[PDB]
Amino acid sequence: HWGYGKHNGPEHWHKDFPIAKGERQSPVDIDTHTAKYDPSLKPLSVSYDQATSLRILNNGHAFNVEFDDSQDKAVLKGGPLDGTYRLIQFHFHWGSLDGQGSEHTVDKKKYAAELHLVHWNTKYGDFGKAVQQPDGLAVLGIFLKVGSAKPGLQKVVDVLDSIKTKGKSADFTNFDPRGLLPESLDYWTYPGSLTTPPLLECVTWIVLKEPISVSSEQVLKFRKLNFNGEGEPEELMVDNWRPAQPLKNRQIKASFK
Repeated sequence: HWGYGKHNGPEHWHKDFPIAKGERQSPVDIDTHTAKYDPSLKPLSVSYDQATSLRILNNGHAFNVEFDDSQDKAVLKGGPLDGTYRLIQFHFHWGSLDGQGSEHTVDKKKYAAELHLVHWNTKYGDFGKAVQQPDGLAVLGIFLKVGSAKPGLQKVVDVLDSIKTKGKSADFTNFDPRGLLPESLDYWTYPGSLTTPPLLECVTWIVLKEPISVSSEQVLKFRKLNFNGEGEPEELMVDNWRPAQPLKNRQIKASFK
């Protein structure tokens, strides 16, 4: 099945998922000089005060922090969006070394990691229905650089030892995703896709300009995770990023001058 190796990685995905060669694939390189300021874009509204995290999962690709999405508890609105989008999960993509790891790039710069907060449009009732719509999902993307520790990340880091291998989960209640956001909510936005199979072209991307800082020790803990299951040959969970895809007939818009 798909993964990140030489034999199953991103250049192979098109054989099982032909939309991989589609018109609105993600990630992309954000050319800061050609993204245009759009004064019609609104500030983003991130309302995570009542978010209810439940569990963390090693799915064999990354780890997912899952939320209770059975009410409007953690919602994204505004920005480029029409209506209300509910938080369902977050996850990261990261590198083997600090010079790579992000999916989006900024003027070809790769960050050490990238966080995706995934939200689905409430007008479609559930996530599985939402991913079938061109405006079904809104993903908030946040870059990670290595420097000072991010205190709000440490609870995640702490728990990773308990989910080392594919298929392991653990209770992860009471985690506050607000502690993962940068100070500014300035963003770029464009229409794209999920960055893992099935690669569905259902996402409004909102990529924050300001990276968060995490420490080398935090990132190093991500790189101790395993893509394999218990008792199988160890293959470190690193380099679980899809490279930038062709922009095609798309515009990237900036919320800021």
